[PDB]
Amino acid sequence: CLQHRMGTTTIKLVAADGSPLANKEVTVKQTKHKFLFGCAEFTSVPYANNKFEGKQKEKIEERYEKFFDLFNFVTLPFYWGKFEPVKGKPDTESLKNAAKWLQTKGVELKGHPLCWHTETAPWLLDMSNSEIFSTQIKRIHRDVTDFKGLIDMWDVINEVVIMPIFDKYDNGITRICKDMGRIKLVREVFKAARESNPNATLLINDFETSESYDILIEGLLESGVHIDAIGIQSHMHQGYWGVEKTQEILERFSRFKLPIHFTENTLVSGHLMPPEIVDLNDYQIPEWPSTPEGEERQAQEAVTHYKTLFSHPLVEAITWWDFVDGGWLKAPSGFITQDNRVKPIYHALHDLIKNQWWTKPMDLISDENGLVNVSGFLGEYEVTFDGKSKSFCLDNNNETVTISA
Amino acid sequence: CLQHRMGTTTIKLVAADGSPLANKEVTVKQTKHKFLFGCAEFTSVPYANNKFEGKQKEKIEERYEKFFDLFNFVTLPFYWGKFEPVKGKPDTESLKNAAKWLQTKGVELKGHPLCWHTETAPWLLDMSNSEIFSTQIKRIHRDVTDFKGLIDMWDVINEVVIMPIFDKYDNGITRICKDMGRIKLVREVFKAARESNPNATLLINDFETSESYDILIEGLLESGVHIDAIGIQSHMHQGYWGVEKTQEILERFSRFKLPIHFTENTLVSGHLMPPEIVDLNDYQIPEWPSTPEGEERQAQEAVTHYKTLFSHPLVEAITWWDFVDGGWLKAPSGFITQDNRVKPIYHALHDLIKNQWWTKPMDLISDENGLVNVSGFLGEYEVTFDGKSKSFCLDNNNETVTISA
Repeated sequence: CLQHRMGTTTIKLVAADGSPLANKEVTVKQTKHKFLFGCAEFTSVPYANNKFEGKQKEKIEERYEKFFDLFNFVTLPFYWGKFEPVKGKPDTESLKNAAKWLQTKGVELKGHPLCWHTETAPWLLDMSNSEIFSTQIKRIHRDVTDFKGLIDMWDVINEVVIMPIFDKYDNGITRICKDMGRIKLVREVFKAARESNPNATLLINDFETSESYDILIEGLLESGVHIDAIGIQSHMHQGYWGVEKTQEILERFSRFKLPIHFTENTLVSGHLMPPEIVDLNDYQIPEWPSTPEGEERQAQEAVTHYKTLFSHPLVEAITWWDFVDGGWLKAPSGFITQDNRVKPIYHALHDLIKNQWWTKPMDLISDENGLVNVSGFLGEYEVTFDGKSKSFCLDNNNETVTISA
Repeated sequence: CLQHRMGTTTIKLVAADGSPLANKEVTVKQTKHKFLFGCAEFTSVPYANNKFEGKQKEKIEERYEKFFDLFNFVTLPFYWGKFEPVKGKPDTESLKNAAKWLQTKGVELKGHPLCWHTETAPWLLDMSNSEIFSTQIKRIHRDVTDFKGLIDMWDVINEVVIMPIFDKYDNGITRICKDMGRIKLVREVFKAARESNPNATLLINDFETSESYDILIEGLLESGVHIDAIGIQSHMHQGYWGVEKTQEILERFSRFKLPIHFTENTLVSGHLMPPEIVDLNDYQIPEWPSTPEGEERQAQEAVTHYKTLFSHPLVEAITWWDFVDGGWLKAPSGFITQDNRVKPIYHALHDLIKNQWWTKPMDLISDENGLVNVSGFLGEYEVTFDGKSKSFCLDNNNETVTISA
């Protein structure tokens, strides 16, 4: 029942002259998941730009050791307000340094978000709608082009269902979305991003899980917009959804036969957030501590959540939002506390991802033609023999990979 | 403030040879509204097919006198389950007789609904989705063609937001809508209806007033579907919306610059329906009496509702659902009781529509060229002189109408 997450490849071992390494004993092991187990990680920016020193840096590096032993995917911040507070002077270099550092850790990268009404550029409010739109399109061209080859996945536009009717504060993006409409805006931002990076994975993202989001997506697809993956947020501060609700959402959004990314996951290990709060940002409390029984609940619920999503074929990524407690809403939504205590949820998900869902080392022998069949979870593998180690991909297409001296 | 509801025309009075009737004293009066003040009227079917006799018929005719003194628009029933309970044997003649009778009363007609998951054809459940769709399209061709020239306005498809996720019972329309999607289905039913009647007014209708309906409409329009009017239901058994909520809905649906029809209006003159009930059809209570204070509330709320809608330029029709108490849900939702007592709401809306919103007789004299300028509410008028009476339209286009012997 996790067959769709697994595969078989044949590798061929040859000498330099093409002759088979026959009856050769080898060891094969998984080194990476193809499935994207991600986490937002915004500390990478100040870290990779040498903003920390001494024991604060050691404490942060301690957390990175745990982080990279679990995740293979990272969401990076591109909020226009933060990325370009001064018009014409983007923070390109800072995030290049962050992406290049993360790239040496061998994690996939996504940038988030290119277009959003929250934390957008404040100076937009001085421009006409015509100019705002023109500038948003140029922002996309610029940033997608500059990070091509380095960040090739994007949340292009975010929370489009509420975007035009957002009333918490005036912003440029609500203005243009109200002016030209959700569908025209989405079409143009996707067009612009594709123009700048033919190989980019382009997401639309939203927290809205009711029929307004699936109707929007149906309208976009029928109007010629090409979406590479549907992003669904999963901030469950007010209580875990449960399996049944999760599966109703998965089935309904699966009708499009597009990859589904669970883009932003939260379960808290303290008291739940009151259920009547609509916009989560309105819940501003001074302190929100983690509790022991809350940590047990968080761990159990997180396992059930990850299992439910991994079990669904069209799901292709699960991204946790806050790795450390006291992030967004100062919530205990992390796997690690601020004083670097590893919470039960880390042990639970580490066991799930790096043990239960991990193919164990295999001792194999090549046949007369130097062929070795490998079965396991889709991802990256190594074959070892003669003290040499060689990487290969284990994917769906049963094409034989040749490996030489 | 109701300028958009009014206009000016010049009429030219000429003898049979084209020579002007100069300095001719005439009387002009309004005979009809252009604005569609409608009411569903399903009794027309048994009435016009001679199903009533004696004093039941007299009692019904008594109500029709009041009905036609108020309304200029009628919604007729085309529920597929009722219209064609036996496959291949539609109830065409019955509704032809009803429409022809109503036509002699000079009221505009709309048929409702051509495609809907509720009270559809039960025998669809024996067919494949392919056949269901094929048959629904043929139903539309047939009925739109047969009633061309007689019924030229249609609720083509109804409650599309819930249609694919409707789970109260299995039906053929939910099946095909889930299969091919809301947008493809709507496109095809509108295409088919337009093919059968180029001059037809084609509505989509829904009770859903949240952003899921306006997002659906935006998707339809962007996918090339041409909608003549947006239908919004307004069944307020659980309490009048209020002006503020009504106006938020009007503004939001006005962005499409299409006519808006308020297709099904209900306010009750007894106790309100409990607010937590989602599906109104579930509220099946043995008795639901009208009260005096409830009738005062009903009248005042109905005036406020009609005023709010009439004041909004893009609104072009308001249709009450039940003219007589004890109709749908046996609710006191009518203007008249079952023992033919005229309720306050009738007197309130009659005064509003046929007095406050009615241009009073004008005594005018034509100039040397036989020209008479007429101002008033858009609609049909008569000019009278020499004991002769002549109809003309008062509309937006500044066109002089000539009137001869």
